[PDB]
Amino acid sequence: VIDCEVKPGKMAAVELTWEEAKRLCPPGVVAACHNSQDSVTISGGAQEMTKFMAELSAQGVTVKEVNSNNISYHSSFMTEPAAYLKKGLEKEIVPKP
Repeated sequence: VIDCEVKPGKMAAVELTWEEAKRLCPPGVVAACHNSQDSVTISGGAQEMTKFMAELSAQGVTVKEVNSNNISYHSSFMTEPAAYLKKGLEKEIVPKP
């Protein structure tokens, strides 16, 4: 995560439902984790995320930002790091059931 120059990103746990978040998220910002019945983590780029925060705060919705060290985990931005991790861990992690 650190070594690669991943573009700055953010995350936050919004109160939208899973289907609502999936329908309402524009390109560039996605849902990272399905916390509970009414809590979903949205992660994405800094500018698009800030726009999402303004839009959600405009209507009636509770949005809480999570300290992710300015990294948008579980998104398309993690394509390059994940492959690196695979190459990093292929020679270390023995496969077990």
